[PDB]
Amino acid sequence: MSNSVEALLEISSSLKALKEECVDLCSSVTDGDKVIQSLRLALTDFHQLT
Amino acid sequence: QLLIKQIRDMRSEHVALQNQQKLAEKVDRKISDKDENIQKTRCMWNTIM
Amino acid sequence: RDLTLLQREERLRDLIEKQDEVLTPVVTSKDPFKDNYTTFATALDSTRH
Amino acid sequence: AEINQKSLELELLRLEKETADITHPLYLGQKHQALQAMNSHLEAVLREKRSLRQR
Repeated sequence: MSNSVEALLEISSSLKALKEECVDLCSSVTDGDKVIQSLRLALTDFHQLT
Repeated sequence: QLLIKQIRDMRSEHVALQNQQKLAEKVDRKISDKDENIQKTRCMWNTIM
Repeated sequence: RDLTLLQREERLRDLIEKQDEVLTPVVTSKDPFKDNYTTFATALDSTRH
Repeated sequence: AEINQKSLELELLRLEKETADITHPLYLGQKHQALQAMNSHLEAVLREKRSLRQR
């Protein structure tokens, strides 16, 4: 029992520390798929212009 | 009674999860090339930027 | 745990593959462009003063 | 059971952090913008090729 409780306290602390480091990653799910499409077009144009 | 109920519920859950794992393994052989593809992509971006 | 990690790795692979396809042509034509453009810009800049 | 849940969460978050530069919309958006600025510039240069040649 005493070993299990100590393991919970350690993992909980590690999670709290990682969530704080990842504050910028947690914002609004803009449709990742749309950004990639747009990027695809821009790169393709860039290549053609070069 | 409580324990009987809990075991029955868990068994039902275990079967359901086994069906889901069999569908996912038909896709995975090719994983040995991930870290290499990420670094490759990162490197291409760094070069462009 | 295993099912949840596999689902996330699959999503990552899909995203990397889509990017590699479009970045590869741009990195290959970079060095000739940069050199031609810099020489061009320097030549143009010498006419303004 | 509680330890196992939190451990999974931690593992997931770690994976997401390690691949954010190439996968997260925020970072990808910045790269798009830089590319669009250069495109526009090159378009302009190509449009004024004659004048630039004469100069």
